[PDB]
Amino acid sequence: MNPPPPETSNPNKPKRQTNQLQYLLRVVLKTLWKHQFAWPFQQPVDAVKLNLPDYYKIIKTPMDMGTIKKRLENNYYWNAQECIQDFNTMFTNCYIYNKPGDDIVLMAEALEKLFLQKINELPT
Ligand SMILES: O=[N+]([O-])c1ccc(O)c2ncccc12
Repeated sequence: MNPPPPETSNPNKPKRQTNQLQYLLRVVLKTLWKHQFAWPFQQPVDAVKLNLPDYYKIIKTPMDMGTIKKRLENNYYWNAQECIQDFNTMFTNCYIYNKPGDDIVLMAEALEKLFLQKINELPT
């Protein structure tokens, strides 16, 4: 059984649009999305389909770029640091569940390095 996916809207949560959050969607996310290694991270981990019934026994704060993208489109975040923390949760979950050198980890590491390149300079 997969858990419910993380929320992409929350009426009790204050919304905001900043230049930096616009940039995270238009430039950072949408460029990472097109990377050849992006596909495992474009939706919540489907532990059933992948026959990983221990995934959500280990990973208790799941995150994926599909959730992040919908959050950005919904202005779910208050600032860019909130969105960047979601990215870092997604990368860290992959390194927690997997082992150095695994094909999936090499993919995550490729994206994380590109992610770090892209957020080195945010608009003002
Ligand atoms: O294919 N996947 O979606 C996937 C995503 C993230 C992960 O940490 C995975 N680990 C093992 C197998 C598939 C994984």
